[PDB]
Amino acid sequence: MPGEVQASYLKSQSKLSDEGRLEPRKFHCKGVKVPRNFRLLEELEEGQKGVGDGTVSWGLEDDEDMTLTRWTGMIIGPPRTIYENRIYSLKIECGPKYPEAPPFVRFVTKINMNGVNSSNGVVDPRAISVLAKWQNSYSIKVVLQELRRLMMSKENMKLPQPPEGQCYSN
Repeated sequence: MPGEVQASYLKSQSKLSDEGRLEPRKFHCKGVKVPRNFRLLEELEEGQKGVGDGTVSWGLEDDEDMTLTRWTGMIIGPPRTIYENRIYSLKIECGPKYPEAPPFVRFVTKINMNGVNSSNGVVDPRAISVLAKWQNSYSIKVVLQELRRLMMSKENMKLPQPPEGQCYSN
C-alpha cells in the first residue's frame, strides 16, 4: 500500500485535488523464480549419478567451473527405433538466464533432428517443444529427455543415421 501516511500529519486544505504530488512508481510486477545455480548443482548430481536405464546423462564439462556453463548430455537409443542402441553426445551451454529461458543446446555427436542441424548440432528451440515453451521446471535432463523422445518418434526415427558415433568437430 504505497502512500505518504504513517500516523500523524500537518497542513491539509484540499483532500481531493491533486495540487502537487509525485509518488515514486515505475514497475508493477515482482520477479519470482527458483535459483539457477541450485538446479545446476542438484541436477548435476542426479545426472552424473544416473537415471532410469541411463537413457541420458547431463554431466559437467570442466570439473573446475563455478556457474557450470559448458554442460554435457549423453543419450542412448530406444529399442525398436532408428536410433535404438545408439549413444549420443551433447553439449548444453547455460549462461545468463538458463532455467528461465531456452538454453543453447547443441549435439556434439552426429545426429539428424528436424530442429537440430546436421553440421554443428545446434538444437533449434523453434522445433523443440521444451525449448519453444521453456519453463522454470525444465532442466538439462528435460532437454535431453525431450529431444531424445522425439528421436524415438516416427518423425525423427526415420531420418538416416550416420555410419558411426563420431563427433561434429575434429
